[PDB]
Amino acid sequence: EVQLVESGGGLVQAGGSLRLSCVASGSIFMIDDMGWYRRAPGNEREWVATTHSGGSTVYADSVKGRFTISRDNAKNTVYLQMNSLKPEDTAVYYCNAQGLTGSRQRYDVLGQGTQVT
Amino acid sequence: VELPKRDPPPGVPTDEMLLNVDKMHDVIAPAKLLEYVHIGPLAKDKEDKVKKRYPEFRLVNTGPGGLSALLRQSYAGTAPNCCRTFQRTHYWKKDGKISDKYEEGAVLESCWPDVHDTGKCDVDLFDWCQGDTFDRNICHQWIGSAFNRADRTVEGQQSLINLYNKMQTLCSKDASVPICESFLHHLRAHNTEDSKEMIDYILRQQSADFKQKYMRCSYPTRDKLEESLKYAEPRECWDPECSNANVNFLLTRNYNNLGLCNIVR
Amino acid sequence: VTLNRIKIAPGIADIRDKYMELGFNYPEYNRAVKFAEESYTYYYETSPGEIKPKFCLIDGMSIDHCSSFIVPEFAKQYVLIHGEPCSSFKFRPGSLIYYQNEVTPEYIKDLKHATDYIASGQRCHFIKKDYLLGDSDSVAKCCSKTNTKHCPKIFNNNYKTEHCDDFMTGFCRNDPGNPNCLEWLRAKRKPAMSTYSDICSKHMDARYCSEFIRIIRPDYFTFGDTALYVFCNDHKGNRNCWCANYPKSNSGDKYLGPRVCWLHECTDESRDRKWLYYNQDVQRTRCKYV
Amino acid sequence: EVQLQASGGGLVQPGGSLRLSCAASGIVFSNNRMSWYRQAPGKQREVVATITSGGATDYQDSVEGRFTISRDMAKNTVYLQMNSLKPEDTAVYFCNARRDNFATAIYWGQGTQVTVSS
Repeated sequence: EVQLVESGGGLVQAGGSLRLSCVASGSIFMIDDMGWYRRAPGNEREWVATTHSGGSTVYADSVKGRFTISRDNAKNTVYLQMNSLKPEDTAVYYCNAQGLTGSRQRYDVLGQGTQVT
Repeated sequence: VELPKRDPPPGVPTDEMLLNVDKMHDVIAPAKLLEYVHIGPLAKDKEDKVKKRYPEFRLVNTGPGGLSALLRQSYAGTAPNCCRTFQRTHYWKKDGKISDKYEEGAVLESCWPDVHDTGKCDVDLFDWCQGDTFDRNICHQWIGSAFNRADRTVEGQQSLINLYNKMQTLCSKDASVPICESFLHHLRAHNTEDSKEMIDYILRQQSADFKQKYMRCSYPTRDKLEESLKYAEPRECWDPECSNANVNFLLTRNYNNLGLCNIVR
Repeated sequence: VTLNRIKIAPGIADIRDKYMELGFNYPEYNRAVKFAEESYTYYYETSPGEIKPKFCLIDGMSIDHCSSFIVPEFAKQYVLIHGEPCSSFKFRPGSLIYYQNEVTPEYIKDLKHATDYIASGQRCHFIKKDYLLGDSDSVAKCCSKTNTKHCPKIFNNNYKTEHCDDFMTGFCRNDPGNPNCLEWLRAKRKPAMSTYSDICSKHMDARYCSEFIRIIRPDYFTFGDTALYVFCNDHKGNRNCWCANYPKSNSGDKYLGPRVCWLHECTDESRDRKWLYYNQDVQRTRCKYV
Repeated sequence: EVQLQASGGGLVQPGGSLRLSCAASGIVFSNNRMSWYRQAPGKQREVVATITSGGATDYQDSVEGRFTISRDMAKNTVYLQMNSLKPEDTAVYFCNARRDNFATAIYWGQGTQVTVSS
């Protein structure tokens, strides 16, 4: 089984910064891609950023230059720095991950994230 | 004696009497069979010119005073100028040159409407796509129109049987060529028993080098096959040789087993 | 046979009919030949789908004289054909001699051959057809559905026939979002689908290409596949070009065929099917998600 | 107490066919990957065919297309249909069952002789 744990989300005045962290746990044999999604109350999901295997980063046009994603395969973690925050970023952030489980089963999972306002 | 002379009233021409063949190059072209495109009053001297300009037609005399029309009799369109496209229905020959636009000395030659569904284009596109003239869009669309078996005439269906056999004999020598790859793609899209069996035959008749380069997912090594038993999921789900492989070069068993993978959600 | 007396008497019924009373030497040639001369300006039909003005176009007469009795706006749909052979008085060009009672066709042939008073000709015979297009801008006005005032049914039928395709292939490449262009695309002909495949290869992000993919699938799906391929090769930075063109060097074919199930974003109903190949979209129904 | 008795083997000329059967009594197919192994005199054993809990089948490349592994859930019996049998296929063919995730539940069964004489 694969489990995702988010942390680092909190309340911040408009214009500040905040770093999110996403850790994977359980029977995991492969971690291919890991991205970040964002959902607002009453609004649908919205992709924010993605990092492939090998550190390559792809940002969404909504947060280009503002946000910065990075990975750490020595600890199976993904960090997301958020600078120049805006009141429209008030929404819950999740991390999505694709790969293989310990029993060599395909997984595309998404863990319950923390609240960011 | 004294005849009561009276001149007739001044005549008023109609739309028909004011038609000019030198202006109807966009009216006569999309004309179909058994359609009388009234070209209007035509002098006897210009009959030869209008007959040599529109050879696919017949100059039918409809009314008095030179009132004529053009009746379509044939579709004189060569295969290279009617098969390698899907938008062109006619062209113009001038000084041994094919043009899309019109010239007053050029000669109209039109294509059969939906000629690809008539099978007349199969022999030309079989050789035009097999070679360095392979256009991905045109040839893929031609393979699609080939698998469109319900929209073809009886001539189209028999030519389609012949084309199926010819493509089978061709792709058994080598399937890495782009035309055979698209043929396998469309055979997958068809998703019938005959199509799956044909895919399997085409891929099994391949050479050892081709199997080693492309079919490492269908033909695993003994170590990987031994390892695949230690897990409940099918091999193709976790096999790196199946994770990144050309899906058109997989056996139907592998292609189906790739969909039986359970994704953890 | 020389002419001695000749007069004209009015008609007993129609005001257009009269009687040429001719008395020659040799009393056998005297006749009251009935003849008609047209004066109406037709905006209706004498016979169903037919117009026969009482007028005998003599051989060599201007064609316009057959149509001097038709309202122009009403004549735009009528053509002139070959009519019944008739005889006319040479001194009254256009009169229509009637073969009544003692005036037989043999008698009038004898008059024509021995008097130089009668000329043979053809009866004005108009037949109802459709409008006659002659200008190259007329077919554009009719096919674009911009001015359907005087347009034949072959060039104004919501693209049921293969007449407007040659024009629409260039008309809609410049204006893809036109409603009439989408109606023409819904005819599912090779020129229209090829034109819109060339359109969506450059501008796939538009919604008319969503409509295009909705129209062409599942029978004619290859146009959409080629358009998506060209668009995602040209526009590789587009997010929607994620499942069909994976941006990772030599692994773009990462989610082809059943592998589409390996990424839940590619199977969401919230994502438009335009961004997936047909072989990808069909696999979505068979994704085992646990 | 677990029964994996292979049967159906015999002597066939090249090109002939044989349907080997293995009826399980103590193992449900819905929980086990069922494999057909063979071992030839002088060499070690090798996987011939396999089928997961679902109908997903996999074959050795040497016998791919010639052998077909089948499964009857109502009868709980796994079959191996061997067409175009070659002299290279002469061996003892036996049944094998691996539990889905218990791993240590690997059960083998008695084999059956298959001989091809050129």
